Amino acid sequence: KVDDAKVSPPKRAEMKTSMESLIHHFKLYTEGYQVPPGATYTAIEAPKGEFGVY
Amino acid sequence: TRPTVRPRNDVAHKQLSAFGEYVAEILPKYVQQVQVSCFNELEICIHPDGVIPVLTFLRDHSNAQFKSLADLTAVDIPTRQNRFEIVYNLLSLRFNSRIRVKTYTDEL
Amino acid sequence: PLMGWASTADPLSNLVLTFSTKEDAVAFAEKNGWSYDVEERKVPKPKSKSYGANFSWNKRTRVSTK
Amino acid sequence: RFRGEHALRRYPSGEERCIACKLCEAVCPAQAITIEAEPRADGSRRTTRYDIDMTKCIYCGFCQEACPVDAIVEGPNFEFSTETHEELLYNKEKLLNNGDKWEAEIAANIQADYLYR
Amino acid sequence: SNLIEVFVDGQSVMVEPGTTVLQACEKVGMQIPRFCYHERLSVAGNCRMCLVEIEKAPKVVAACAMPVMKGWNILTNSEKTKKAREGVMEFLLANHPLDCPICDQGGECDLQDQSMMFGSDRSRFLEGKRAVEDKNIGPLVKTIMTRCIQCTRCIRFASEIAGVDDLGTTGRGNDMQVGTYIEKMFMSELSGNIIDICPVGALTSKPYAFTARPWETRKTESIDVMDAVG
Amino acid sequence: YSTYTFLDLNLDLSKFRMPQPSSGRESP
Amino acid sequence: FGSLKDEDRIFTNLYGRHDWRLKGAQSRGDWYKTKEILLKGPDWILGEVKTSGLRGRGGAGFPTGLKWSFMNKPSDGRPKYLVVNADEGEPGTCKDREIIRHDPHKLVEGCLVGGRAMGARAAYIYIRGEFYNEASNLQVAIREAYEAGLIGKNACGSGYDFDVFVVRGAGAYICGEETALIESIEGKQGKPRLKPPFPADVGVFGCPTTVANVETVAVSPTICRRGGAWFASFGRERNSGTKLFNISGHVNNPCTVEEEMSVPLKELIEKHAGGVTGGWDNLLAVIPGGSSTPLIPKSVCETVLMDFDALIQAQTGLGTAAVIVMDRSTDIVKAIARLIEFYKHESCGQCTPCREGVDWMNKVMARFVRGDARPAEIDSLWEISKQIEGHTICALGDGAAWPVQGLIRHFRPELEERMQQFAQQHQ
Amino acid sequence: VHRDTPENNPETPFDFTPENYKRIEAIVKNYPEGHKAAAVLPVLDLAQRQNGWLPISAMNKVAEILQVPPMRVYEVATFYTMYNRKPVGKYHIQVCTTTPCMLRNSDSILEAIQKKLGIKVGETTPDKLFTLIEVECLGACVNAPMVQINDNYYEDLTPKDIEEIIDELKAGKIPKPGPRSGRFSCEPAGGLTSLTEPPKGPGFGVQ
Ligand SMILES: Cc1cc2nc3c(=O)[nH]c(=O)nc-3n(C[C@H](O)[C@H](O)[C@H](O)COP(=O)(O)O)c2cc1C
Ligand code: SF4
Ligand code: SF4
Ligand code: SF4
Ligand code: SF4
Ligand code: SF4
Ligand code: FES
Ligand code: FES
Repeated sequence: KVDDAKVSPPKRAEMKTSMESLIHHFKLYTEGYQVPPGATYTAIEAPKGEFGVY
Repeated sequence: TRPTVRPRNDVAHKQLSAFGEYVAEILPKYVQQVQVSCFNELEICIHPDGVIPVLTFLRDHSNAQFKSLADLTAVDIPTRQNRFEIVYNLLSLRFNSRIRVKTYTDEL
Repeated sequence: PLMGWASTADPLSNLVLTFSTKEDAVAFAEKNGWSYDVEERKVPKPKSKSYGANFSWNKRTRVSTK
Repeated sequence: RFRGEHALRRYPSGEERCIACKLCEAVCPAQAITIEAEPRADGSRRTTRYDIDMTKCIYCGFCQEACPVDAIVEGPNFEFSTETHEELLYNKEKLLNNGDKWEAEIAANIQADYLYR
Repeated sequence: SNLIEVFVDGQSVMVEPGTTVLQACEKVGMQIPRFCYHERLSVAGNCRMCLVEIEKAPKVVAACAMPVMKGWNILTNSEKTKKAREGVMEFLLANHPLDCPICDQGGECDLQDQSMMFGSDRSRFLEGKRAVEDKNIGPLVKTIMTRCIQCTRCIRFASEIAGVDDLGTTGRGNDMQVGTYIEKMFMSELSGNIIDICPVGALTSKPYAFTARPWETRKTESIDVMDAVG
Repeated sequence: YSTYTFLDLNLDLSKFRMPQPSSGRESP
Repeated sequence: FGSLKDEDRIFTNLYGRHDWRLKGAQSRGDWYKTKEILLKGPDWILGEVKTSGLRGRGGAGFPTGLKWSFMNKPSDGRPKYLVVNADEGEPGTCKDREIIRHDPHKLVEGCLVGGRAMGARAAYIYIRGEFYNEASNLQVAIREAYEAGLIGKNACGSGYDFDVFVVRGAGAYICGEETALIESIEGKQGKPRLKPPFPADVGVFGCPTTVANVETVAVSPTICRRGGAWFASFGRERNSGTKLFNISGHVNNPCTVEEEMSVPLKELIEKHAGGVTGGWDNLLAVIPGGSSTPLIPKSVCETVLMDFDALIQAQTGLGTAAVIVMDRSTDIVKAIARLIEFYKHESCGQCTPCREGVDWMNKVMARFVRGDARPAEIDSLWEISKQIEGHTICALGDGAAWPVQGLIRHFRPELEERMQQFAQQHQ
Repeated sequence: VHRDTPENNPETPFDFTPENYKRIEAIVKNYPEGHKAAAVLPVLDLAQRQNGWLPISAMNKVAEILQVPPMRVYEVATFYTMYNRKPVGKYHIQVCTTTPCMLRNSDSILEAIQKKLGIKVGETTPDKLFTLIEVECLGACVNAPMVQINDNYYEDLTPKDIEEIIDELKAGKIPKPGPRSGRFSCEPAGGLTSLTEPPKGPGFGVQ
């Protein structure tokens, strides 16, 4: 997982001892992340063509 | 800053800065805003009268081919006094670059 | 009447739009043409607060138990 | 780690491991779960109604991993195929029966696999 | 006439001679993290969670309670502010139980809507967590004083508006509780209104207590008719 | 060297002369 | 500095220890020129202490000649008071209960003289309740002179003559800081204010006051009397005068000590009279102050004099003037860990930096004394000490970082060998 | 320990002596009126002097004297250390342990009190009156680990004093309120004399 924990959830053996882990396990499951504004586009090589997201 | 943070480069941030500088210099009848996206992409705002020519300028040229239309889309936006947002998107197959054409509009 | 699910008609029932201002608020209820009623924005008193006024010689604001 | 029929575990000698903390219902993408709690008379809070559709259930594994107290578990038995749509709606007191028909099956699975997650 | 031109974040704004850094920075549209400060109460400095790094100074001050002198450079986002907010709000989240499955302010509490946005990323304690005991006040206010960030906001309520002077601050150091020392019940009009004031899940509602989490309700404004003023 | 006998300290001669008090008011 | 002295003589600012401690007739030193001193105006005394520039013996700089003249509003409509400390809160100080032991007549000499500079109305002195026999003789020492018509309410010869009102705390906190004393002089719980509201000579009891120490006002008669061209006697041009010391810890005679500015501690601590531990080839690990100063090994501090900037040339200066050592038998980590244990039992409890930051450390400082599992917690324990400076209100936040922050310095194999022993024992 | 009252004696009662009421007159005369309003630090401590340990009914009494709310008094009595709410003994002994007193050989003035006495450490005696606590920060660490009593202090401690002060108070003697040995006047001992004289020409105040 990405380490900085505002994006990944923590381990199950981590949200069960410490205090700072629930507040980022609970609230990362009531609401989601917070992502900055602005559009984007990308493309990968899907095995028949592309696959793009705007 | 650290690991797990995206490394940028100033190469494409300077070239795509410098390239589309003169797409507003040589057609200043239609292009009314150009801004550079921080992730090395280009947006160019175009009055809806210039829907055909600024494509047609791009469509064939020696310096900017952009011969593949990847994605035409459309976004609606209330509170804009002109609702929608038509967004064109093109691909320079000779050059490996992207530019988006954002033309506002209305219903009628 | 099989579970207790609060089922319904009234197909609008879940629509919030976010407008930027009053000037472009009412400019959408007319273009589609339905009635409306407008509330007001309320911003509070400015106001006058000053720590250090909690200790007086003859005034009444003097706090304790802190 | 297979996904399948649902269950609700309980502690050594029974406590109905659920605590109605309302997370397994907030990350169902398909809005299947329907919980309505009440302060039970002893003082500890529990559910009253618990409802899982087995048709809107898109089989994520998002209930299985959102739970803090480790209760609701996607149990490893694909035995299904009832004949009426009136039946696949689950109540609370189906799931416990369906969750105590085995726990020798489930607790052999989770002890093998909790070390990764 | 009668104002000081003070520069917030390198941008001018004109405030009265005698406001705070809190209100002046709230004029250009910023919210410093607040705990020990509600508007309709008095002002205390006992949590130290607004820490602005004022420019051209070695020290760090509280923006809750200080005047604003001749035009400073109120520098909110720096590399010394953000080392303080992250450091204060690891302290109080140590001596604290591990609820939010069952604590009833699981939707709004401000140890939770700070600690994603401001504040730290992980914990280092790693064992401890003192545990005081609860009691009763009335059949309106469920009281779990384990939770208790000890912000002294409910206590300044009673000495203020609801003039029953009943609550206090009892103890020294880490060993202190909040509630009434004798077993006196605290009940008047406006007695159940403290459960909005209480910024964490210590004071919570008795009849509502265990029914529903607050991201599901449908807020529709209305006016109540049991009384004269509405 | 005496646990009691504080009236020798407190109110023996410090009651005759306080002095005065006037001490202001501050009612409040 | 001059000639590296700081001697000890009989021409001092103290009267005498063994001569007579009871009431008396104020033989030679006390009440020598009584009414002629306060016959002049305040500006004769305002700035008169600049001949010394007496820094103040409370535990900081900010010279006491400056706080009385400057930062002193003239008048609006409200009275003024004086608050003289007498509480000794730094452990092993003993600078008080020796001034009150044998020379109590000197404190009322400059009480009325010092209050003329401010023009205050009454005088509130504050003694710890625990010192009860000495404070009992203090009120007796009032009636010896004050009752005899020498002071108050117009005595002598001036319209300015007033009283001294003695109070007691119980077990309080307000030693180490002001603005908790002017709160505990009221009746509230003594959980202190912010120190700059409007600081202590703007918002006070009901009306602005001053806060001074015992020998901040006990030297004020004779410093206005002897003055000079003597008030700069020893040390450099930074500090000037003579200050009271004390010798504690390991000594043949731990005793009271009197000297002047900037004496080297190698010849000062060994003198008066025995240095019974290892004077050399043992450790002789020394602490400069009472509690606001961390450890120093046998390095340059023995060559360093007792100037204010001499210890500020080192990592930490101190104004408590208390000397404690531990050469051979004492464990280094064991002694200072019971000084962090001290702060848990005095601290106020208002601010979340101090409360629940000290107890973060006191739980884990007791682990290091034991000797336990894996290190690199030390730098984490160093960071927390680096994280209480401007966060708390009073100095006890700042007075709790410093015995940690210097123990982590100066001393590499402190617990790197101790935790190795338990790591070897568990192995 | 805890700081709460599970209703031992709500009405004990504890009223004052008519000798004590006239001493309340002198304290109120000191403070300026209006902001006088709290003389609670000598007034509540005078109630400790009559009783010895003050119950909850004593705390309710002084509120009616000074017209304060009662919670203003329950608060203040539970902050300061010297006040006592649990029952106490006749001789409340204090062994002043700190860092320099630890360095000044508190180790033998530690236990071997219990080998001398026969009680639990830090604990009251099982019978009546010996109650042992330990305190910090009272004056001299230049002395030995000194032992304070309720009216005085015992400088220059030693196990022989442990063999004396514990022993002589069980019979009820006064074991030397001061330094039992060494210097009686706390002198530099090699700097003590310093040629006692009048202080070298008073009269520099010409200026
Ligand atoms: C560690 C420490 C201990 C202190 N102990 C005392 C004390 O025991 N008694 C006292 O009056 N002031 C003590 N102070 C300082 C108080 O703040 C001081 O009395 C007050 O600021 C007045 O200082 P002044 O002497 O310049 O007037 C202490 C300060 C520190 C940092
Ligand atoms: S299993 Fe977990 S999420 Fe589901 S109701 Fe029980 S406590 Fe709440
Ligand atoms: S498997 Fe997924 S969709 Fe189905 S009930 Fe569980 S969380 Fe909801
Ligand atoms: S009830 Fe808890 S959160 Fe509210 S003011 Fe008191 S201690 Fe703070
Ligand atoms: S009060 Fe704060 S810490 Fe406690 S359960 Fe609620 S959100 Fe968590
Ligand atoms: S240092 Fe902290 S605990 Fe001590 S008085 Fe200041 S704010 Fe209170
Ligand atoms: S943050 Fe509330 S006290 Fe400063
Ligand atoms: S601290 Fe124990 S005697 Fe000074």
